[PDB]
Amino acid sequence: MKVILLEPLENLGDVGQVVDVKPGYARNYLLPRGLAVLATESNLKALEARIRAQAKRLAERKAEAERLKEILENLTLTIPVRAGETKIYGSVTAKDIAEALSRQHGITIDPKRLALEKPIKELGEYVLTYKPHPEVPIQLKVSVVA
Amino acid sequence: SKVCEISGKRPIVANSIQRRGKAKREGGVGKKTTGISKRRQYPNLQKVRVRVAGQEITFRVAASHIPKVYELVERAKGLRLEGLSPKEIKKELLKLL
RNA sequence: CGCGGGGUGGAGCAGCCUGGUAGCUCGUCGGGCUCAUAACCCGAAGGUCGUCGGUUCAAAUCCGGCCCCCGCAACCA
RNA sequence: AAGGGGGCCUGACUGCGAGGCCUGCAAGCCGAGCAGGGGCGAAAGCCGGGCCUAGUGAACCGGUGGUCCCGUGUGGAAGG
RNA sequence: CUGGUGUUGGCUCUUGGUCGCGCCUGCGUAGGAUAGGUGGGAGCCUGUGAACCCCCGCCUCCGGGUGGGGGGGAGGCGCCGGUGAAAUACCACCCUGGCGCGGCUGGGGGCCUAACCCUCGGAUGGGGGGACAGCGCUUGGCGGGCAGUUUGACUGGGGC
RNA sequence: UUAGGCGGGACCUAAGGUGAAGCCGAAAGGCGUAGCCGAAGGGCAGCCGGUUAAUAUUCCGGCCCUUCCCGCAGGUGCGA
RNA sequence: GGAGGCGUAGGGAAACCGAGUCCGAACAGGGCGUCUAGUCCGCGGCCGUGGACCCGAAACCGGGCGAGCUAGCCCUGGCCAGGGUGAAGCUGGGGUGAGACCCAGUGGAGGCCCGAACCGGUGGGGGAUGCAAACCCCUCGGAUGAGCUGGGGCUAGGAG
RNA sequence: CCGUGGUUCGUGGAGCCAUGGGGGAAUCUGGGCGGACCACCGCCUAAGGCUAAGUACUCCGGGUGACCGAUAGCGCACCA
RNA sequence: CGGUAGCGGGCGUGGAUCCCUGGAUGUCCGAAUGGGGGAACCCGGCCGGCGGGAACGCCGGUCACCGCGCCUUUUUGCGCGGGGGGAACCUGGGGAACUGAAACAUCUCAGUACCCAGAGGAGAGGAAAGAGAAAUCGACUCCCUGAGUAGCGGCGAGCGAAAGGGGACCAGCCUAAACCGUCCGGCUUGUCCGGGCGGGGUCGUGGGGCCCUCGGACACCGAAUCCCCAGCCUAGCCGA
Ligand SMILES: [Mg+2]
Ligand SMILES: [Mg+2]
Ligand SMILES: [Mg+2]
Ligand SMILES: [Mg+2]
Ligand SMILES: [Mg+2]
Ligand SMILES: [Mg+2]
Ligand SMILES: [Mg+2]
Ligand SMILES: [Mg+2]
Ligand SMILES: [Mg+2]
Ligand SMILES: [Mg+2]
Ligand SMILES: [Mg+2]
Ligand SMILES: [Mg+2]
Ligand SMILES: [Mg+2]
Ligand SMILES: [Mg+2]
Ligand SMILES: [Mg+2]
Ligand SMILES: [Mg+2]
Ligand SMILES: [Mg+2]
Ligand SMILES: [Mg+2]
Ligand SMILES: [Mg+2]
Ligand SMILES: [Mg+2]
Ligand SMILES: [Mg+2]
Ligand SMILES: [Mg+2]
Ligand SMILES: [Mg+2]
Ligand SMILES: [Mg+2]
Ligand SMILES: [Mg+2]
Ligand SMILES: [Mg+2]
Ligand SMILES: [Mg+2]
Ligand SMILES: [Mg+2]
Ligand SMILES: [Mg+2]
Ligand SMILES: [Mg+2]
Ligand SMILES: [Mg+2]
Ligand SMILES: [Mg+2]
Ligand SMILES: [Mg+2]
Ligand SMILES: [Mg+2]
Ligand SMILES: [Mg+2]
Ligand SMILES: [Mg+2]
Ligand SMILES: [Mg+2]
Ligand SMILES: [Mg+2]
Ligand SMILES: [Mg+2]
Ligand SMILES: [Mg+2]
Ligand SMILES: [Mg+2]
Ligand SMILES: [Mg+2]
Ligand SMILES: [Mg+2]
Ligand SMILES: [Mg+2]
Ligand SMILES: [Mg+2]
Ligand SMILES: [Mg+2]
Ligand SMILES: [Mg+2]
Ligand SMILES: [Mg+2]
Ligand SMILES: [Mg+2]
Ligand SMILES: [Mg+2]
Ligand SMILES: [Mg+2]
Ligand SMILES: [Mg+2]
Ligand SMILES: [Mg+2]
Ligand SMILES: [Mg+2]
Ligand SMILES: [Mg+2]
Ligand SMILES: [Mg+2]
Ligand SMILES: [Mg+2]
Ligand SMILES: [Mg+2]
Ligand SMILES: [Mg+2]
Ligand SMILES: [Mg+2]
Ligand SMILES: [Mg+2]
Ligand SMILES: [Mg+2]
Ligand SMILES: [Mg+2]
Ligand SMILES: [Mg+2]
Ligand SMILES: [Mg+2]
Ligand SMILES: [Mg+2]
Ligand SMILES: [Mg+2]
Ligand SMILES: [Mg+2]
Ligand SMILES: [Mg+2]
Ligand SMILES: [Mg+2]
Ligand SMILES: [Mg+2]
Ligand SMILES: [Mg+2]
Ligand SMILES: [Mg+2]
Ligand SMILES: [Mg+2]
Ligand SMILES: [Mg+2]
Ligand SMILES: [Mg+2]
Ligand SMILES: [Mg+2]
Ligand SMILES: [Mg+2]
Ligand SMILES: [Mg+2]
Ligand SMILES: [Mg+2]
Ligand SMILES: [Mg+2]
Ligand SMILES: [Mg+2]
Ligand SMILES: [Mg+2]
Ligand SMILES: [Mg+2]
Ligand SMILES: [Mg+2]
Ligand SMILES: [Mg+2]
Ligand SMILES: [Mg+2]
Ligand SMILES: [Mg+2]
Ligand SMILES: [Mg+2]
Ligand SMILES: [Mg+2]
Ligand SMILES: [Mg+2]
Ligand SMILES: [Mg+2]
Ligand SMILES: [Mg+2]
Ligand SMILES: [Mg+2]
Ligand SMILES: [Mg+2]
Ligand SMILES: [Mg+2]
Ligand SMILES: [Mg+2]
Ligand SMILES: [Mg+2]
Ligand SMILES: [Mg+2]
Ligand SMILES: [Mg+2]
Ligand SMILES: [Mg+2]
Ligand SMILES: [Mg+2]
Ligand SMILES: [Mg+2]
Ligand SMILES: [Mg+2]
Ligand SMILES: [Mg+2]
Ligand SMILES: [Mg+2]
Ligand SMILES: [Mg+2]
Ligand SMILES: [Mg+2]
Ligand SMILES: [Mg+2]
Ligand SMILES: [Mg+2]
Ligand SMILES: [Mg+2]
Ligand SMILES: [Mg+2]
Ligand SMILES: [Mg+2]
Ligand SMILES: [Mg+2]
Ligand SMILES: [Mg+2]
Ligand SMILES: [Mg+2]
Ligand SMILES: [Mg+2]
Ligand SMILES: [Mg+2]
Ligand SMILES: [Mg+2]
Ligand SMILES: [Mg+2]
Ligand SMILES: [Mg+2]
Ligand SMILES: [Mg+2]
Ligand SMILES: [Mg+2]
Ligand SMILES: [Mg+2]
Ligand SMILES: [Mg+2]
Ligand SMILES: [Mg+2]
Ligand SMILES: [Mg+2]
Ligand SMILES: [Mg+2]
Ligand SMILES: [Mg+2]
Ligand SMILES: [Mg+2]
Ligand SMILES: [Mg+2]
Ligand SMILES: [Mg+2]
Ligand SMILES: [Mg+2]
Ligand SMILES: [Mg+2]
Ligand SMILES: [Mg+2]
Ligand SMILES: [Mg+2]
Ligand SMILES: [Mg+2]
Ligand SMILES: [Mg+2]
Ligand SMILES: [Mg+2]
Ligand SMILES: [Mg+2]
Ligand SMILES: [Mg+2]
Ligand SMILES: [Mg+2]
Ligand SMILES: [Mg+2]
Ligand SMILES: [Mg+2]
Ligand SMILES: [Mg+2]
Ligand SMILES: [Mg+2]
Ligand SMILES: [Mg+2]
Ligand SMILES: [Mg+2]
Ligand SMILES: [Mg+2]
Ligand SMILES: [Mg+2]
Ligand SMILES: [Mg+2]
Ligand SMILES: [Mg+2]
Ligand SMILES: [Mg+2]
Ligand SMILES: [Mg+2]
Ligand SMILES: [Mg+2]
Ligand SMILES: [Mg+2]
Ligand SMILES: [Mg+2]
Ligand SMILES: [Mg+2]
Ligand SMILES: [Mg+2]
Ligand SMILES: [Mg+2]
Ligand SMILES: [Mg+2]
Ligand SMILES: [Mg+2]
Ligand SMILES: [Mg+2]
Ligand SMILES: [Mg+2]
Ligand SMILES: [Mg+2]
Ligand SMILES: [Mg+2]
Ligand SMILES: [Mg+2]
Ligand SMILES: [Mg+2]
Ligand SMILES: [Mg+2]
Ligand SMILES: [Mg+2]
Ligand SMILES: [Mg+2]
Ligand SMILES: [Mg+2]
Ligand SMILES: [Mg+2]
Ligand SMILES: [Mg+2]
Ligand SMILES: [Mg+2]
Ligand SMILES: [Mg+2]
Ligand SMILES: [Mg+2]
Ligand SMILES: [Mg+2]
Ligand SMILES: [Mg+2]
Ligand SMILES: [Mg+2]
Ligand SMILES: [Mg+2]
Ligand SMILES: [Mg+2]
Ligand SMILES: [Mg+2]
Ligand SMILES: [Mg+2]
Ligand SMILES: [Mg+2]
Ligand SMILES: [Mg+2]
Ligand SMILES: [Mg+2]
Ligand SMILES: [Mg+2]
Ligand SMILES: [Mg+2]
Ligand SMILES: [Mg+2]
Ligand SMILES: [Mg+2]
Ligand SMILES: [Mg+2]
Ligand SMILES: [Mg+2]
Ligand SMILES: [Mg+2]
Ligand SMILES: [Mg+2]
Ligand SMILES: [Mg+2]
Ligand SMILES: [Mg+2]
Ligand SMILES: [Mg+2]
Ligand SMILES: [Mg+2]
Ligand SMILES: [Mg+2]
Ligand SMILES: [Mg+2]
Ligand SMILES: [Mg+2]
Ligand SMILES: [Mg+2]
Ligand SMILES: [Mg+2]
Ligand SMILES: [Mg+2]
Ligand SMILES: [Mg+2]
Ligand SMILES: [Mg+2]
Ligand SMILES: [Mg+2]
Ligand SMILES: [Mg+2]
Ligand SMILES: [Mg+2]
Ligand SMILES: [Mg+2]
Ligand SMILES: [Mg+2]
Ligand SMILES: [Mg+2]
Ligand SMILES: [Mg+2]
Ligand SMILES: [Mg+2]
Ligand SMILES: [Mg+2]
Ligand SMILES: [Mg+2]
Ligand SMILES: [Mg+2]
Ligand SMILES: [Mg+2]
Ligand SMILES: [Mg+2]
Ligand SMILES: [Mg+2]
Ligand SMILES: [Mg+2]
Ligand SMILES: [Mg+2]
Ligand SMILES: [Mg+2]
Ligand SMILES: [Mg+2]
Ligand SMILES: [Mg+2]
Ligand SMILES: [Mg+2]
Ligand SMILES: [Mg+2]
Ligand SMILES: [Mg+2]
Ligand SMILES: [Mg+2]
Ligand SMILES: [Mg+2]
Ligand SMILES: [Mg+2]
Ligand SMILES: [Mg+2]
Ligand SMILES: [Mg+2]
Ligand SMILES: [Mg+2]
Ligand SMILES: [Mg+2]
Ligand SMILES: [Mg+2]
Ligand SMILES: [Mg+2]
Ligand SMILES: [Mg+2]
Ligand SMILES: [Mg+2]
Ligand SMILES: [Mg+2]
Ligand SMILES: [Mg+2]
Ligand SMILES: [Mg+2]
Ligand SMILES: [Mg+2]
Ligand SMILES: [Mg+2]
Ligand SMILES: [Mg+2]
Ligand SMILES: [Mg+2]
Ligand SMILES: [Mg+2]
Ligand SMILES: [Mg+2]
Ligand SMILES: [Mg+2]
Ligand SMILES: [Mg+2]
Ligand SMILES: [Mg+2]
Ligand SMILES: [Mg+2]
Ligand SMILES: [Mg+2]
Ligand SMILES: [Mg+2]
Ligand SMILES: [Mg+2]
Ligand SMILES: [Mg+2]
Ligand SMILES: [Mg+2]
Ligand SMILES: [Mg+2]
Ligand SMILES: [Mg+2]
Repeated sequence: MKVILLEPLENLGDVGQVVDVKPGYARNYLLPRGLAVLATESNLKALEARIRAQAKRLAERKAEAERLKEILENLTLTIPVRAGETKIYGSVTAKDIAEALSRQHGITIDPKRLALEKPIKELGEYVLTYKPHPEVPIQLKVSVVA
Repeated sequence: SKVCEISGKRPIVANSIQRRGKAKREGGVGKKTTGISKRRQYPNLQKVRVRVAGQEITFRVAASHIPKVYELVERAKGLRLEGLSPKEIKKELLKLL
C-alpha cells in the first residue's frame, strides 16, 4: 500500500514521499523500524503542515532578506580610520564592518555571513558580498577613509 | 480456529456435495449427487503481533481484517495507555472498534 | 458425440517442422567367403507414398472433404 | 404365383380413418374409404414397403433438425 | 499426497510466453549468385564521402548473405534483360524464423530477515529454520482405517 | 459409646484430582503452571493394672510423657 | 360477517378461439365437448393422510449412567511353613615360562525341585425346582515369580 | 469469483437473502432490487440500534363438562 | 392450645384461636461466594465482644469470582451489575436414525428428537437497499383465504410457497457522518492529527451540513418516561 518515508531510503524514495510498497514490506519491516509510517488520510494531512509551514518560513526568510538587498545595494558605508597615504592597518574586519553598520545606519548584520578574507589593509573603495540567505546575493559598498 | 477478534468471524457448517456426470448446461443428462455431508469452514485466522504504547500486543484475526488491526494502532496513538498491562491495552483497542 | 496423429516396398520405417531425394533395417533373389552355420561383403527385383478434389515451376512434405487403424477424454435415459 | 426375367419408377407417401380381430390394463393386428401430391398401366385398376406369422423395449432423463406456441414490468436473450 | 491462492517480505542471476517497434532471415536445376511472397518499378543511390582495400561484428547449405569501424575524393546500380515459371536496382505490406530494445505477464537457481516456526533458566533480545513449513479457502488423487447399503426370481427343499 | 498420648483432622507429600496464569475448542467443554486437595506411605507425646449389667491405651490407681501461652534465669547474631 | 369456495363452457401444450374447439391445405374425416343442475348441512358405506383394528420383534439413532464385577496400567503397603539340589564367586592345593584348566573346602545362584498357606481349576463322582444363577468331595497345576494380595487412582460403548 | 446455507427451487435458464475463501469500489451524476444477461421503464436506500398491542404456553388460581368413578381417572383420591 | 384421643397444664368480650397485609426471627447445605470438601461437615485471616483469658473456645461483623464504570495515583480504593432455578411456551448455536421410498445411495423422516447458550411473562419480528406489475401497496406479528394453487421432485416417494383479498392489532423512534464547541494526549509545532464529552443530524417527495433571504421561535403536537386518581387482586359483610 501507500506509505511515507520517515528517512531517506535509496532506490525507494527520499524522506517525505508517498510511495507504494507491498503491504508485508511495510508491516514487518519499514513501519516497525521507524523507517516509514502509514499514508493514512490523517498522516497525509499532518505531513502537509510541515510542507506548508517549512516552505512558508523559507519563502519568508528569502523575502526577509530582500528588505536588506534593496537598501544595501543602494547605499555606501563610509569607515574613517587614522591613516597614511594608502596604509595604516586596523581591526577593520567584518566585526568592525557590522559595528560600524549598526551605529551608522542602525541595521545589524552577521559578521560571519559577510564575505571577507582578511581585515582591510589599505584605504580604498571596497565591494563586499553579504550572503544572509543562500539564494540572495548582496553587493556591499564600503569605503575606508581618513 | 476460533473467533476473529476484530470481525467476530467464526467457523460455520457447510456441506460437501459430491456430484457426477455431465451438466445439462453442456448438453449432458445432468449432474447426479453421490453424497452430501457436513464439514466446517474456518476463518483464515492469523496472528498479528504489534506494539502499542511500547508494550507488545498480539491479535488473532482473520486475514481479511489484518489491516484493521493496524488501523487501531494508528487510532490509539491519541491515547493515555502507559503502565497498562498488555491485556488492559488490548481490551481498550478493541473498544475503539 | 468432442479432440490428438498415422497410413510410405512383403513386415516394422526416419523422411514430414524446413516444397527439389519413394531412403533405412529386417525379408526374398543372385554372386563372394565358408567344416559348415551364422555373421561379414558386392549387386538386385520390389510403392498410386489411403483416397478424391485443390495452392504450386514441382510437392509422401501444404491445404478441403472422405476412407480406415490406433490413440485421448467425456457421456450413456 | 407369393416363384424366374425385364421396362419404367420411390406409395419404404402426407393429412385422416367407417368398421372389426385380439385383449385385465397397456400394448399388438387387419382395414375399406376421403383429401393432397405422385408411380406404373391403353384400361379396369394396383401402390400408405417386403407371401404371411420372429427380427424387439413403456415412461423418465438428455441430444439433433424444424416450428415460432409460452418466456416472470416492456423488447430481446436464457429456458421451455 | 497434491496444484492454485491468503498469511507472504527484501536483493539478484537466469529463462519462456504473448504484443509492439527496429533489423536480418530465404541457397534444387537456370543462373552474373543465396531470387521468400506479392504490389508500386523506370528510374534511381549519389563530393549527403562512391569503387578496387584494412581492422573486425555475427550467420553460412563453406559459394559468402549481412554489417559497426580505418584510408578514401568519384564512381558503383538496375532499367536494358540473358539463363527463368518468377528479375535482379529503390520502395511498401506480408510470410518462415532469429535477434535487439519496450510493455503485460509465467517458469527456474542463489543470497537475505523481518511475518511464521523452533530454542535460549536471561526475552522490545540472542541463536536455528525461514517466506519454505504450519494454518485458511479451493483443485484433483490414493483411500475397508471407517460408514451406509446392494448382492434377483423360477426351482418336486435350498445350493450347484 | 467419656481420650492432649489410640485412629483421623487443625502436619507432609504419591499416583491421581483440582486449578488464578496461560493455551485450545461452534456451545457444553479440553489441556494446564503456581497454588490447593489427595494415604493403609512419611511425621508425632502412654504403659501396667483396677472398675461397669453394658465403655475403657478414653473412667480410676500407680509410674511416664507432648505441644502451646506468660513470666523468669542463663545462653546466642536472632531471623524463612 | 360474501373475503372466499363449488356451480352456470368447453377445446387446446399454448397463443387462442368458443357451442364449439383440436389435428389439418381442407368447405374430408376423426377426438374431446354442446343438447342445462347444482350446491349446503346431517347420517351411512368405503377410500387418502395421520400409530389408523389390537398386542409382538431382532435392530438403528440421540443424550446420559457405569471399571465397588471383570481387563490393563499408575501410586503405596502386605504375604510366600518346612525340606531338597548346590551355579558363580572366594580360599587353598595341583599344573605351566606365565596360562588355560583340575581337585577340595567354603559359598548360597535359579521365570530350579518336593510341598502348606496363598493363587489356580486337570480327571472322576455327587449336585441339576441345588447348600450354590457354577457349588461339594476325592484327585490334580503353580507355589522367589512373567508370583499372590490390600488400600488409593486412570482408561468405556464402534469405545476401552 | 470460489465453497455453501435459506426459499416452493434437489445445479436448474438460478435471480433474491445469507457468507467460510480470494479480488476489491463509489458518497446521489452514488449505489441495491423487479428470477441468467443486456437495454428500457420503474421500486428501494445496504454495510448502526430500540419499540407496545394483536400471538404462544399453563407450575399456579377460578369456572364449566351427553369427562372417569378406585383394574377407571394423573404413576399417586390413602403418609407416592 | 394443628392432624390427636390420652396424661399434664393454660388462654378468650381487657375481643383469644382463625383469615388477610406489612414486619421480625430464620441453625447447616445448596448459585453457595474466606478456604477445603465425600452437599448438610472440616479449617482459617482481619476487626470487635464474651469467659480468669495470653494460650483455648464461643459470639457479631467481614473476606469468592467475572463484567462494566476504569469514576480507579496501574498499586489501592469505590460503584452498579452478573452467577442459580422455573411446568410448558420462545429465540439462537449444533443436530440424528428408525421409517417412507413396498430393496436403496439422491430424496424422505426433519431442521424433527435430542444436546448447548440465552430471553421473559412472553420471546421472536418490526419501521423497506420491501413487495412485484398495479402507472399498485406502504413496519412487524397473528387468524381465515389465496392453495394442496404456483412451483419443487431418482419429475419417484413425496414436498409445498408468495402476492392479493377478508380480519386481530395498530406506532413509531434513536443514532453514525458533515459541521460548530470543549477537554486530555501527540511531537512531522499545528487553518494539524488522535481520543472523550456537548451541540448539530436522521434521509427516498432523497435527506442533512455549511453561507444568503421570509417565516415562526409564546402557535402546535407530545410520550413507550415520571406523578396522581378510578378501577382491579390479595381478608370479608348483608342477604326474602
Ligand atoms: Mg530501495
Ligand atoms: Mg504513489
Ligand atoms: Mg501557522
Ligand atoms: Mg479463538
Ligand atoms: Mg453456520
Ligand atoms: Mg448451517
Ligand atoms: Mg438432478
Ligand atoms: Mg503476522
Ligand atoms: Mg516495559
Ligand atoms: Mg507480546
Ligand atoms: Mg490484505
Ligand atoms: Mg483482500
Ligand atoms: Mg482509556
Ligand atoms: Mg517401429
Ligand atoms: Mg412375379
Ligand atoms: Mg423364368
Ligand atoms: Mg428360374
Ligand atoms: Mg423376380
Ligand atoms: Mg435380378
Ligand atoms: Mg421390376
Ligand atoms: Mg414407361
Ligand atoms: Mg420408411
Ligand atoms: Mg357407424
Ligand atoms: Mg362415426
Ligand atoms: Mg384393448
Ligand atoms: Mg409384435
Ligand atoms: Mg392415380
Ligand atoms: Mg398394359
Ligand atoms: Mg395414364
Ligand atoms: Mg406396399
Ligand atoms: Mg423378404
Ligand atoms: Mg421380413
Ligand atoms: Mg424385448
Ligand atoms: Mg424414475
Ligand atoms: Mg428433447
Ligand atoms: Mg423433454
Ligand atoms: Mg414471442
Ligand atoms: Mg418475452
Ligand atoms: Mg422480459
Ligand atoms: Mg422474447
Ligand atoms: Mg426450442
Ligand atoms: Mg492443499
Ligand atoms: Mg496449498
Ligand atoms: Mg508474496
Ligand atoms: Mg504462498
Ligand atoms: Mg527469485
Ligand atoms: Mg538478467
Ligand atoms: Mg521475463
Ligand atoms: Mg506503444
Ligand atoms: Mg523479397
Ligand atoms: Mg590495400
Ligand atoms: Mg590480411
Ligand atoms: Mg561465426
Ligand atoms: Mg569471402
Ligand atoms: Mg564478413
Ligand atoms: Mg567507413
Ligand atoms: Mg582514425
Ligand atoms: Mg542488355
Ligand atoms: Mg532475349
Ligand atoms: Mg536479386
Ligand atoms: Mg519509391
Ligand atoms: Mg512471419
Ligand atoms: Mg511484470
Ligand atoms: Mg519461480
Ligand atoms: Mg528446480
Ligand atoms: Mg538461508
Ligand atoms: Mg530468525
Ligand atoms: Mg538466518
Ligand atoms: Mg522480533
Ligand atoms: Mg533465568
Ligand atoms: Mg529454561
Ligand atoms: Mg525469539
Ligand atoms: Mg530483552
Ligand atoms: Mg531470532
Ligand atoms: Mg506457505
Ligand atoms: Mg494405491
Ligand atoms: Mg471402497
Ligand atoms: Mg439390487
Ligand atoms: Mg451383508
Ligand atoms: Mg414341480
Ligand atoms: Mg439354482
Ligand atoms: Mg498405635
Ligand atoms: Mg477412625
Ligand atoms: Mg502433583
Ligand atoms: Mg482439569
Ligand atoms: Mg498440580
Ligand atoms: Mg480462569
Ligand atoms: Mg483462561
Ligand atoms: Mg464439538
Ligand atoms: Mg477455560
Ligand atoms: Mg496436573
Ligand atoms: Mg511442574
Ligand atoms: Mg508444589
Ligand atoms: Mg502445602
Ligand atoms: Mg499447606
Ligand atoms: Mg481430591
Ligand atoms: Mg495437605
Ligand atoms: Mg491432606
Ligand atoms: Mg496418614
Ligand atoms: Mg500413618
Ligand atoms: Mg506430624
Ligand atoms: Mg503409641
Ligand atoms: Mg473388661
Ligand atoms: Mg490395659
Ligand atoms: Mg376454502
Ligand atoms: Mg402473449
Ligand atoms: Mg383459435
Ligand atoms: Mg354445437
Ligand atoms: Mg387451420
Ligand atoms: Mg374436406
Ligand atoms: Mg371439421
Ligand atoms: Mg369412431
Ligand atoms: Mg367435431
Ligand atoms: Mg359428439
Ligand atoms: Mg341445448
Ligand atoms: Mg344429442
Ligand atoms: Mg347436461
Ligand atoms: Mg362420507
Ligand atoms: Mg398417499
Ligand atoms: Mg405402530
Ligand atoms: Mg382407518
Ligand atoms: Mg384411513
Ligand atoms: Mg443406520
Ligand atoms: Mg450397528
Ligand atoms: Mg461417567
Ligand atoms: Mg475395578
Ligand atoms: Mg497394609
Ligand atoms: Mg522374603
Ligand atoms: Mg522353599
Ligand atoms: Mg537328601
Ligand atoms: Mg539348604
Ligand atoms: Mg562344582
Ligand atoms: Mg576374598
Ligand atoms: Mg584370585
Ligand atoms: Mg583354603
Ligand atoms: Mg590337590
Ligand atoms: Mg596355585
Ligand atoms: Mg609350557
Ligand atoms: Mg561370597
Ligand atoms: Mg565351588
Ligand atoms: Mg536354594
Ligand atoms: Mg514345578
Ligand atoms: Mg475355588
Ligand atoms: Mg484322575
Ligand atoms: Mg460332576
Ligand atoms: Mg456328573
Ligand atoms: Mg438346573
Ligand atoms: Mg494320584
Ligand atoms: Mg500336590
Ligand atoms: Mg497344590
Ligand atoms: Mg509334578
Ligand atoms: Mg502391588
Ligand atoms: Mg485398584
Ligand atoms: Mg456400542
Ligand atoms: Mg472413530
Ligand atoms: Mg469414541
Ligand atoms: Mg475395541
Ligand atoms: Mg454464492
Ligand atoms: Mg445461512
Ligand atoms: Mg438450498
Ligand atoms: Mg420454511
Ligand atoms: Mg440454492
Ligand atoms: Mg428445473
Ligand atoms: Mg436459487
Ligand atoms: Mg442480479
Ligand atoms: Mg451468503
Ligand atoms: Mg466473502
Ligand atoms: Mg460507484
Ligand atoms: Mg470524494
Ligand atoms: Mg437514484
Ligand atoms: Mg423488488
Ligand atoms: Mg426481469
Ligand atoms: Mg447484472
Ligand atoms: Mg423495491
Ligand atoms: Mg437502518
Ligand atoms: Mg420486542
Ligand atoms: Mg388451573
Ligand atoms: Mg381448574
Ligand atoms: Mg359414570
Ligand atoms: Mg382400588
Ligand atoms: Mg368399588
Ligand atoms: Mg379394592
Ligand atoms: Mg387393582
Ligand atoms: Mg397431578
Ligand atoms: Mg391425605
Ligand atoms: Mg403420600
Ligand atoms: Mg407425587
Ligand atoms: Mg405426597
Ligand atoms: Mg396427618
Ligand atoms: Mg390433643
Ligand atoms: Mg399433637
Ligand atoms: Mg397421656
Ligand atoms: Mg387431665
Ligand atoms: Mg377489633
Ligand atoms: Mg429453610
Ligand atoms: Mg466451596
Ligand atoms: Mg462475599
Ligand atoms: Mg475438610
Ligand atoms: Mg493462622
Ligand atoms: Mg470468621
Ligand atoms: Mg486520577
Ligand atoms: Mg490502570
Ligand atoms: Mg486497573
Ligand atoms: Mg450507588
Ligand atoms: Mg438475569
Ligand atoms: Mg440461567
Ligand atoms: Mg446467531
Ligand atoms: Mg434448535
Ligand atoms: Mg452459542
Ligand atoms: Mg435414512
Ligand atoms: Mg408410506
Ligand atoms: Mg423402505
Ligand atoms: Mg418396505
Ligand atoms: Mg416417517
Ligand atoms: Mg439449525
Ligand atoms: Mg421447514
Ligand atoms: Mg418443536
Ligand atoms: Mg401484563
Ligand atoms: Mg408481545
Ligand atoms: Mg400479553
Ligand atoms: Mg415482545
Ligand atoms: Mg427487536
Ligand atoms: Mg432489529
Ligand atoms: Mg417508506
Ligand atoms: Mg415478478
Ligand atoms: Mg390496482
Ligand atoms: Mg396495469
Ligand atoms: Mg387501478
Ligand atoms: Mg405510478
Ligand atoms: Mg420431498
Ligand atoms: Mg420442496
Ligand atoms: Mg422437507
Ligand atoms: Mg426440499
Ligand atoms: Mg413454507
Ligand atoms: Mg418469490
Ligand atoms: Mg397473505
Ligand atoms: Mg367483509
Ligand atoms: Mg391484511
Ligand atoms: Mg381478539
Ligand atoms: Mg401502521
Ligand atoms: Mg448526540
Ligand atoms: Mg463513529
Ligand atoms: Mg503550537
Ligand atoms: Mg502553531
Ligand atoms: Mg458528561
Ligand atoms: Mg458525538
Ligand atoms: Mg458529538
Ligand atoms: Mg436530536
Ligand atoms: Mg422513489
Ligand atoms: Mg442535495
Ligand atoms: Mg443542502
Ligand atoms: Mg434580505
Ligand atoms: Mg425573504
Ligand atoms: Mg406567518
Ligand atoms: Mg394558544
Ligand atoms: Mg399518560
Ligand atoms: Mg384480601
Ligand atoms: Mg368478593
Ligand atoms: Mg347470613
Ligand atoms: Mg336465609
